[PDB]
Amino acid sequence: REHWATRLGLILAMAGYAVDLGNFLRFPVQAAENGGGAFMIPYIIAFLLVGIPLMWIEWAMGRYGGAQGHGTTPAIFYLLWRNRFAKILGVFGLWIPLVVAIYYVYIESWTLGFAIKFLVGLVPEPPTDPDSILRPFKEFLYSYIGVPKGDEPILKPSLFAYIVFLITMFINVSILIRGISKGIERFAKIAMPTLFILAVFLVIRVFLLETPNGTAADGLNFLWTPDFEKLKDPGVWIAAVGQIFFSLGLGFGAIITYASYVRKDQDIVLSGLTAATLNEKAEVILGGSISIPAAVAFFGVANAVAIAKAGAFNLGFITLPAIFSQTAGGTFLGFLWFFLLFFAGLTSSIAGMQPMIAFLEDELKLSRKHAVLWTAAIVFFSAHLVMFLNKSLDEMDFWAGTIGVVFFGLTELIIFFWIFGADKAWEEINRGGIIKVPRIYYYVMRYITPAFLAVLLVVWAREYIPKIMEETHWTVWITRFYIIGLFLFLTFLVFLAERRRNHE
Ligand SMILES: CCCCCCCCO[C@@H]1O[C@H](CO)[C@@H](O)[C@H](O)[C@H]1O
Ligand SMILES: CCCCCCCCO[C@@H]1O[C@H](CO)[C@@H](O)[C@H](O)[C@H]1O
Ligand SMILES: O[C@]1(c2ccc(Cl)cc2)c2ccccc2C2=NCCN21
Ligand code: NA
Ligand code: NA
Repeated sequence: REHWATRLGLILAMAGYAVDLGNFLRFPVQAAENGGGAFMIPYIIAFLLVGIPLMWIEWAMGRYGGAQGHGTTPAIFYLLWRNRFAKILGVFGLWIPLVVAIYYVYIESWTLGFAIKFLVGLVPEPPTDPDSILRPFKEFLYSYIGVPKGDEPILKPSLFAYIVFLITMFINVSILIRGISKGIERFAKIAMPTLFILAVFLVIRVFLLETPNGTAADGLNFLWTPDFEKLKDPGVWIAAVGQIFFSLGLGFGAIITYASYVRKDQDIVLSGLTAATLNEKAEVILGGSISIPAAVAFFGVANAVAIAKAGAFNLGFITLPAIFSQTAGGTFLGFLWFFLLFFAGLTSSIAGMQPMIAFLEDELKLSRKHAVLWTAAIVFFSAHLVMFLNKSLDEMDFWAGTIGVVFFGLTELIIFFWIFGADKAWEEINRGGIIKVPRIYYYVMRYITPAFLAVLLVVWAREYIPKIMEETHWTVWITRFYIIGLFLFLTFLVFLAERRRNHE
């Protein structure tokens, strides 16, 4: 079995997985909308009661499975729980990262695409008033994706958008086809420092921004001034547990697969703790210091609330580019911003395709070359649904990327800590540990952690599921049809895997 070469590479690959577009866009907007500095109260709590416990569990499950030659959840769930229904539930840990990969690599390609257009100067140059600057960039983005100009839910990506998508797939395959240590690990050691340098340079330049409408301090102010009155709102605590769960990328099946390349007795308690921390530092220090302070510096604290309400996507793909076109050296600034996001995306997409590659390798005994190429093929082909059908992206992100991961997160806890056995699980987590998990966490993992996840799931099921089902366009059935098929197809592969094993 392949293994991580160095402890540092392992930590950087894992941190690379967690640190994504969300760190620099989603988190700052969530924080501004949910109590500013006060949001750190339920955020740290969520990190301690949900994020850290579950992450350790996923590392343990991954390492446990890897020792027996299995890096994915159909095989691993079966090992923790010998039942046919365990295998079926395990398919989700293969299906979720696959579906997310199907739209996420495309989004990732947008940033590479924007980075190049900025570098070579193929971007709008307004002219005045805020809308006079924002609109040409709104239009730039819309022409790239091919946002529908009519009533048809049809997208028309530019040739440039399409070729960059091809290039992006090529880069992913390039890394993945070289394997865990010589490919993913080697790349983490380059991308993670590069990421840090870009962010630090941006944080510095943002902190020097001064306009007639405000400064970076005004931005940092608005973001971090606490609003403790929002702590009463249940949705703020849900937001925190939600934010933590998603920032760490728990429930995607990715962490388990990566951990399966950790050796049987190699530490996971400290390594895991360090990786989660890197994500957090990247999130609150760097992520919170770039996008919101820059936006508020240019548009003024008066529009801060409006900016936060406009969302993470608009901030990163419309608002900030517009600001860069109005600032000195903003052309090279825009390149750095989108290059930064691209590496943030790239370190995450490789991790998210690895479970499929691992499954093809571990269970169907494919060579790495074939496993990577076929995985790329399924992802490349399927992505045409995301590129051409409007709102397809949102549908996949809801079922797989939102509802799915929380359900799968809860499923992992129960199978490992309740079915497999809390005591067997506890020893599994601490074995080889440079540090030992604090004894209090034995109760957290068994009762508190699943309780939190259950509450989150129910609130979200009650809140969002009725809306998506009753108020959406008929074309959503196209996306549902396709991803349900993917689940059927994966089930078949799991079926073929167990049959091959019975023969040999
Ligand atoms: C943290 C960054 C997350 C990236 C969010 C990507 C969501 C963009 O998604 C797309 O945006 C287009 C522009 O409005 C819309 O026309 C499409 O309906 C939508 O699918
Ligand atoms: C059924 C699979 C067909 C997938 C078609 C993908 C290629 C079509 O591509 C289309 O044509 C233009 C150039 O070709 C580009 O502007 C865009 O990529 C796209 O709109
Ligand atoms: O960027 C992701 C991610 C997860 C899986 C893949 Cl295949 C690609 C990207 C992501 C997407 C959507 C919601 C949450 C998350 C996430 N958490 C860490 C990495 N990561
Ligand atoms: Na993150
Ligand atoms: Na990443």
